[PDB]
Amino acid sequence: LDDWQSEVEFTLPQATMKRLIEATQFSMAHQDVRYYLNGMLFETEGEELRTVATDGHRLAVCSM
Amino acid sequence: MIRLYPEQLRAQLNEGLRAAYLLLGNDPLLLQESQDAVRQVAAAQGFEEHHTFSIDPNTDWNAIFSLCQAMSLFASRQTLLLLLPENGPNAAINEQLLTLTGLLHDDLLLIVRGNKLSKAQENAAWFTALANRSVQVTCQTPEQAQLPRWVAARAKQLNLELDDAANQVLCYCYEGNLLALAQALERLSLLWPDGKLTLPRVEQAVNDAAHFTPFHWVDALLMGKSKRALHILQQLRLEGSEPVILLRTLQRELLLLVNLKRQSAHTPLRALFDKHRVWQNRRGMMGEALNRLSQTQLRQAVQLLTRTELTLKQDYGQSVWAELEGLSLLLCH
Amino acid sequence: GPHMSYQVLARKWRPQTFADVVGQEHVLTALANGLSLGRIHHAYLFSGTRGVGKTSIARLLAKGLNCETGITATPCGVCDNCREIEQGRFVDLIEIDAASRTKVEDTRDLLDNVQYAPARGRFKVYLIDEVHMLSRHSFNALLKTLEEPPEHVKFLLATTDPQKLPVTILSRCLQFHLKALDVEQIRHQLEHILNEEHIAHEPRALQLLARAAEGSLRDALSLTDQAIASGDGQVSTQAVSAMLGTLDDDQALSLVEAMVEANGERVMALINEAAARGIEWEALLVEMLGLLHRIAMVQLSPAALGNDMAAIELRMRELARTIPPTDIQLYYQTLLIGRKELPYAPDRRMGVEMTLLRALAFHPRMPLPEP
Amino acid sequence: GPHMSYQVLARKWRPQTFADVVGQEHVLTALANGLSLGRIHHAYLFSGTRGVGKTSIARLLAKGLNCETGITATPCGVCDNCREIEQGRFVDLIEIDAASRTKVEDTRDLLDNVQYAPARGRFKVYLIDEVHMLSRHSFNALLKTLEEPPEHVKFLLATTDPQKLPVTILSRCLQFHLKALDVEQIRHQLEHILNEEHIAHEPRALQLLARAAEGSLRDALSLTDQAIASGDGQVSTQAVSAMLGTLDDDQALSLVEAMVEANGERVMALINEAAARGIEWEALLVEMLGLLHRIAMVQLSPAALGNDMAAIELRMRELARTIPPTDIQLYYQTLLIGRKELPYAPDRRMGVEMTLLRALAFHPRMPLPE
Amino acid sequence: GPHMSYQVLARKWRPQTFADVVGQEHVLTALANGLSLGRIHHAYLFSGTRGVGKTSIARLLAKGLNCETGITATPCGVCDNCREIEQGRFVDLIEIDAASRTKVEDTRDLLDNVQYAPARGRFKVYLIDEVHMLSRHSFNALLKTLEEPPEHVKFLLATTDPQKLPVTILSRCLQFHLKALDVEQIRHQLEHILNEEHIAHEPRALQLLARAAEGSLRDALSLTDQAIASGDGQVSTQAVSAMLGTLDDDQALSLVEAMVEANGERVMALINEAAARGIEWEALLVEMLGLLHRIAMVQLSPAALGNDMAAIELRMRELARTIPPTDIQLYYQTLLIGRKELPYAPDRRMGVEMTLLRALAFH
Amino acid sequence: GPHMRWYPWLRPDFEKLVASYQAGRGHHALLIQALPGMGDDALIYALSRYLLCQQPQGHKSCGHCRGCQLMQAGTHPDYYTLAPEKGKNTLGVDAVREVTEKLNEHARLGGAKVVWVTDAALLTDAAANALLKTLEEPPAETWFFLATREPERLLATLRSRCRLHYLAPPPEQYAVTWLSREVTMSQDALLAALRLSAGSPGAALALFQGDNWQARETLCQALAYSVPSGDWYSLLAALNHEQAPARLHWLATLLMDALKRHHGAAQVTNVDVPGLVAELANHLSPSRLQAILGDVCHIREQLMSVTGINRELLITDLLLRIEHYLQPGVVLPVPHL
Ligand SMILES: Nc1ncnc2c1ncn2[C@@H]1O[C@H](COP(=O)(O)OP(=O)(O)O)[C@@H](O)[C@H]1O
Ligand SMILES: Nc1ncnc2c1ncn2[C@@H]1O[C@H](COP(=O)(O)OP(=O)(O)O)[C@@H](O)[C@H]1O
Ligand SMILES: Nc1ncnc2c1ncn2[C@@H]1O[C@H](COP(=O)(O)OP(=O)(O)O)[C@@H](O)[C@H]1O
Ligand code: BEF
Ligand code: BEF
Ligand code: BEF
Ligand SMILES: [Mg+2]
Ligand SMILES: [Mg+2]
Ligand SMILES: [Mg+2]
Ligand SMILES: [Zn+2]
Ligand SMILES: [Zn+2]
Ligand SMILES: [Zn+2]
Ligand SMILES: [Zn+2]
Repeated sequence: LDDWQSEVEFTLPQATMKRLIEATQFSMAHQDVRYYLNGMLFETEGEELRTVATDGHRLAVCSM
Repeated sequence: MIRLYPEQLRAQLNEGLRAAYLLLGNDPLLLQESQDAVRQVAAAQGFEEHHTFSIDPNTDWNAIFSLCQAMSLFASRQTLLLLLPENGPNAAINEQLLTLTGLLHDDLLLIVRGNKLSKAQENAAWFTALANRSVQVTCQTPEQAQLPRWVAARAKQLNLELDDAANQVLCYCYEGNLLALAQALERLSLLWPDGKLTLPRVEQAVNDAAHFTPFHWVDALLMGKSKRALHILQQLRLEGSEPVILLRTLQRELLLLVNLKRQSAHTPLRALFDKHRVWQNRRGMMGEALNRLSQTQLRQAVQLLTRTELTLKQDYGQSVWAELEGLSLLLCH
Repeated sequence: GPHMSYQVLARKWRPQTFADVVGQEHVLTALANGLSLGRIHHAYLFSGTRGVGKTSIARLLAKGLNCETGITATPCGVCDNCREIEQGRFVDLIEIDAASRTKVEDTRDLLDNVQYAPARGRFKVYLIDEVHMLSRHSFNALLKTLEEPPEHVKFLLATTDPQKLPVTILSRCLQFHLKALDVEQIRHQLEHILNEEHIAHEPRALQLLARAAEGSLRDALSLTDQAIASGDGQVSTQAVSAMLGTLDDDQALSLVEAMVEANGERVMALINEAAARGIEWEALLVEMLGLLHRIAMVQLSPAALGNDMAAIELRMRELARTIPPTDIQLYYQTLLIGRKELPYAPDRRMGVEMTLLRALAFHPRMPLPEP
Repeated sequence: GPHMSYQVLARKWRPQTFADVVGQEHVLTALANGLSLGRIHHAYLFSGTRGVGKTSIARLLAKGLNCETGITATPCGVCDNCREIEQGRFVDLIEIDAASRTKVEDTRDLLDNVQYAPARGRFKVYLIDEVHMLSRHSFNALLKTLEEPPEHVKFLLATTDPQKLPVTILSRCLQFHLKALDVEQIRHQLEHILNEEHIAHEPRALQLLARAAEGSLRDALSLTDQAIASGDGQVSTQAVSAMLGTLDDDQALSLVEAMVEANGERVMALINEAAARGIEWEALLVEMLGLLHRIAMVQLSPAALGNDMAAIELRMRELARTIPPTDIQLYYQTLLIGRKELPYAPDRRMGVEMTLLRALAFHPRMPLPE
Repeated sequence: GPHMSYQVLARKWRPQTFADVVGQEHVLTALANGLSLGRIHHAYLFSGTRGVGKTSIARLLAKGLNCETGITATPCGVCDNCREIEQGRFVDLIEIDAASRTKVEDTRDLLDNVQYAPARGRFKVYLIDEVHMLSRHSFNALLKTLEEPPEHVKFLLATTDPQKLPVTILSRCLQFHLKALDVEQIRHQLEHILNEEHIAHEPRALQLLARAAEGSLRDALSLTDQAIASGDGQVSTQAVSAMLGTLDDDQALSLVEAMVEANGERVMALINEAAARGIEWEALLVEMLGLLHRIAMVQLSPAALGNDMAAIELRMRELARTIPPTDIQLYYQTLLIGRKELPYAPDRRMGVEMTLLRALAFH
Repeated sequence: GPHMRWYPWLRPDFEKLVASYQAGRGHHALLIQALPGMGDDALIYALSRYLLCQQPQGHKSCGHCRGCQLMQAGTHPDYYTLAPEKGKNTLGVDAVREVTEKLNEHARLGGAKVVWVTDAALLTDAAANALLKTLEEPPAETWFFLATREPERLLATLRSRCRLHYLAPPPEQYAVTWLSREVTMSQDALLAALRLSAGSPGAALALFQGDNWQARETLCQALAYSVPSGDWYSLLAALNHEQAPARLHWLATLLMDALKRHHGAAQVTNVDVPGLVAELANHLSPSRLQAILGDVCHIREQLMSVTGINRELLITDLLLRIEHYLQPGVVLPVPHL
């Protein structure tokens, strides 16, 4: 199958990605009724990658 | 492959053993008796370790490689037992049995229990390779024609001197399983160690076998005894017997009765009696069942039966016992 | 007064003697002769209905199979072997309630125990009660310990729901079915228990307790214990009524009686009382039509009434005697039409009330007045 | 617009002093007698229809048992444990949703924690509400504690239908039953509450809501707060009626009187002017059916008419005297059928009009000429 | 780009303010006044038939309740919270479809959720829809959280039919019976929508569409979409008539006049012709019922003629004159019961044939 | 069977039903109402092939691409089918739950997200209410399809979200011509097949290629002895083949034709058995005939609706009641309420 073109391209150190995921992973919903919660938000702006996780009672934001 | 009968297995067991054994049948009394007879034969021949497995759809390859590992070389001799699924071997075990047939040793004595299998199941290659090596035992429940003879012989091996009336009542009360015949025979023998089975002694017990479903409830209606079948229904409701089963019995029997009622005007009774191949001991009651209950009675009874089954089916259950005894009280007229 | 508060009748009156077991003589004689002769099986299963005697017969069998006097059909009840079980603590007797033990770990723990010799008794007894809660693998383990039982190994099994068991377990073990206790058996045992405890009581009270308990003698004893506690150590049919008849449904006998007798004011009061208790109207109509059908069909044969109507016969027979079948058929047609018309009425109360009024208006003996 | 007001009259005006429990004189008398005499059973089962006060009475008794010491008959002043009970702070007050503990393991877990008595109180009380939905095994599990529990633990079970749950539990200690409140008591309570909140009330509205409440103060209070919302802090007759949707019972009375009098033109006039009133046709039919059942009711006793019916009692008497019972039953059957097939009529107005016209054509005395 | 910028009218024209709701003034007034005066109840139960607005009224109530600009009867619609609740991406408005979350696990999850603080809005509101099919265990577990919740918890229940609710569940929440929308309201809202979206129409087709959908605006819009999908993106009388397969009064009156005179052969030939053209049989039965109703009206008082069409009113007048009221009542009852049994009939055409042939019973 | 079978008269409808999607104005839902075996399945399949195809050709699907290559292999990650398992008959909440929970994720291949319910009447009402949210407001580029023999039996809500597209059975002559080209026998049989099946040519094909036709013949012969003798009971063996609904329908069609013959009508359904029709008219009284027809239809409904009902008991009671009715002096029922 033809691969999908990407609109967001970057490259990361393993340390940065590991830190982000360890910082926000425990903060994302499991099977929660709100479908858009069961996941992790990866915002990017300027030279900064930000990561957001919520379950309605918690919030982890990590910016690097 | 040697096909045998449960009574004739012992002699074969005495003459020589076979590495693979198969026990196919529905009646579990002869199944367990044959199994533990073979087991005590093996124990008399030094077999010590006895493994049993319950093969289900959950049972799989990781539930059988331990079996295969078991019978290589551990000590002396051992035996193995399996429990087969309700429908017989499947495609999942079609290969497991083929693998098991690849290793047969005098160290392991193979025992298999189960019910009757489809003719395409013994057509498999593993069964053919196991023909000369195995012995199959027939373990179905035969008809009631040989039932009195078999129970008389059994009571003789149980050291019980039955009377003709005792034989008749014990047969008539337990046409469901050899387990019932056994438990009744041992109950009678323990109660009366002498062994003479007089009819007044054998009738007491607790009741006619159990509260059963068909026998007397239907029979009293056949002769028209309202009180008898009505008390039987009262007892059935006392013990919480399933109304659906009672309805199924009525459906399966009253239809034959209706078939009997027809053609009686233009055909002699006995010709209709033997045309349907209905049992003669049952024919003796079918006679007055047809004589007493007229066609209008049959129509009304079937109509109320259909109404009752309807109201019961859509989860209403509007006093099923009341309508059942209503059916009874119509059939007693 | 405070009788039985120390020992609930069920516990207090656990049969320590075969003569103390009223009923189940078919099983009692079999057990006695099996013990005396020696035809003792490796496993015994009993089937009954709640408070039927299964634990009682199992413990009595434990007494008779491991008494100091030997394997005796008539245990003394005073020896150390007997008194250890009577108090409840017997080393070689293991009583297990399968309701809380459905795991395979604990079943295997007992499986290991099946091998060693008894510490004090002649044989090791593993009583498992209400075995139907055992897991499938626990059932398979039980079968594996059934097939090769050591000599000192005897199994006593008991469950209120015996058909839930697999086929193999039933096949391996010898089964005794305890008949559900008749109302007269329960009443006689209760009367003997109360007389032996030197307390005043009334006969109809015992009859009502036996009817309410529905064949279970332990439940009957618990219910009579409730009666003793509520009545301050007195058994009165008044207190018995106030405890069971209140929870029991006593309706549509007065309703049918008044409707046949054309008592408009009484039937209005009855419907008001029915509405006061917050009962269901469709179920009320079902009960009405059932009673009407029973009354009609008793005319077919007097034996139509079983023991289910123990509190109805005194009224049922008199009502069915003074009634014509044509009138009953008309009433049944009216009530069926009313039940069909019930859902679409303004209120189910209003609908059943209107159906009663339609029945009263078309009363053959007393037609409704018209100006 | 914005605010910090409201308390939900249901959430505000619950009894907390034994003086606000309206009706149920039997259970309050029994509880007062038992508390004053010190005789307390080990299990309490309050039964009855919905919206009556069983939960509130349970809270009442629970706080009457543990309130800064003193075995009072409920009156307890400056009682801390009581104020946390009414504030939702659990103090030896364990409410349990039995549906979350249906399995026998959960009730076994409930059993094993029975020994934790000394928690800023004397008795720990269990409210297993809707107790009739327990499993049989769970019932048996709790029965052992039921017959002989620790002294310090009191069971208070609340249920709607005592028929469902097993007989042995029914018989154990006690079974109190709360009757449905009469519309008169509902009127009193609504009037008193709306007086407490400086809000005017028309007695016609109070009677309308009391009859519209099925003998349950919680229904009455929900409907009354709906009425307050529909107006602007004032309950009025026309607003209440437009809220319920029930038309002029006098409009239906004129309609049925016309049907009796066999004047089809007046029937058409009434039905079209009722159409212009924007009323539900199903409502019109059910109100006419209620009036027909009432006119059959007066045939057996004059007391059939409620207090409100004093407005139209005379017309009831006249119709009852005029019309024989067979004609009332004929009309009732015709209109009841008509309501049964109303959903299948081409239009609800069309179906109601046809049903009335049929009752006219099949008129027992003066039918429509051919 | 290819993301389907078009949205169906049944959802694009969803109400966005209390001034955009068609009808139900009896509940909009109560809700707005409760918002303004300071009386807000912790559990609202909107109940009504399909396509009358329970979800929309509940969503507007949620918009108002947790708007950051106080708590007003008029949501601003430009803020954040209004925008997310309109889009349905707000954390504190949680949509629970009671058909799915009926097992005790999900109910326990909900009761665990209600104990915490909100995230963005003042109130965390559970829009539970189709509540009338929560398992009994779910309702009994939900009683406590529906009775006395925390301060920031409010419940909005939407049910298609109140009957299946346990009555105790009814009693603890505030009932709002959304009345079915009148034909005039539906036709006016359709006129406003279609004029707004620059779509050519004519009032006749609007009246037909309003009549076909028995008081359900969503149904009206569904039929609008069906009527614009066929017929070059426009609403016309011929288009809606073909879509519904409805028939003029002439043919139905031919049927009723042949059947009232026991002309069985003519009746069956008419049915054969109608099948050949392929009409909707339920439409035939409703037209027969309407004609019989008009005949009955004419019989009662001569003033109420058949004047809505008044094309072949001669036949109606003659039939009324020549038939006793009893016979017309029997014909109506027979046709009506037959109409009730169309789904149970093995075929629609044969069910109508059964009903008509049974109407042929009288001589 | 394999990709089912296209039917020639279906070509117009599809064209119309694809135009609404070519313009992009396609309503996400669609409740296709069509008779059993009519050919709605091929329509839904072709629609979904057009929708999920990455390159939609004019009125065709792709011609060549992977996007529907995975469709032909029946393994597309967006295309979901909701049919009850081969061993069951009711579509559970679990399958719709899985499909709707997996819908909230994006489209795997960047195209649409198409769902399909094989038969809507089989949907349990709990499953219907679990699917209500998904139908009312689906995510972007999500479409649906449904198939029903009749829409009125569906839940009041589910159809209200959907457009009730209708498949008109082909004109009588065209259907007869197509069936004649497919199956070869006398036109009376073909007319009976079409009129019995309410016009579904696929159902006529199922009747012919299925054994039932011969069994139908059997029934005719049995009635050829029953009605002249008043001996209906012997029909039992004819009416019990797990096809009691269909066979009772054929019996009711015969009785309809007889009642038509009374009020002499130009056209009747059973044209292969005119002698049987005449005999049925001759022996049976019209009031008795209508009561018997009502009972036949009632029993067929009772059998079709409630599963687990005993067929033998019901049919036996029906035949006994009929035999009773043929006796003079009986009071016949009339439909009411
Ligand atoms: N057949 C019986 N004879 C005498 N008492 C009995 C009998 N059955 C039950 N009981 C009474 O009920 C109490 C509990 O009996 P038990 O045998 O434990 O019932 P279960 O069958 O449910 O284990 C006994 O203490 C005894 O008082
Ligand atoms: N007897 C009563 N006295 C005073 N208020 C009552 C009474 N019964 C019900 N209520 C009102 O109803 C509200 C809820 O009552 P509740 O006791 O929950 O009824 P339920 O029996 O249905 O649970 C209470 O807050 C109170 O305002
Ligand atoms: N009262 C109303 N005013 C305006 N539109 C309405 C109204 N009721 C329903 N609708 C229309 O119906 C569509 C669905 O409405 P909805 O509120 O979801 O009904 P439901 O109560 O059945 O969930 C809306 O998008 C709107 O177009
Ligand atoms: F001890 Be029993 F089984 F109630
Ligand atoms: F507990 Be109640 F029925 F509101
Ligand atoms: F379609 Be609605 F939510 F009843
Ligand atoms: Mg026990
Ligand atoms: Mg409550
Ligand atoms: Mg909705
Ligand atoms: Zn001893
Ligand atoms: Zn206090
Ligand atoms: Zn805002
Ligand atoms: Zn492609």
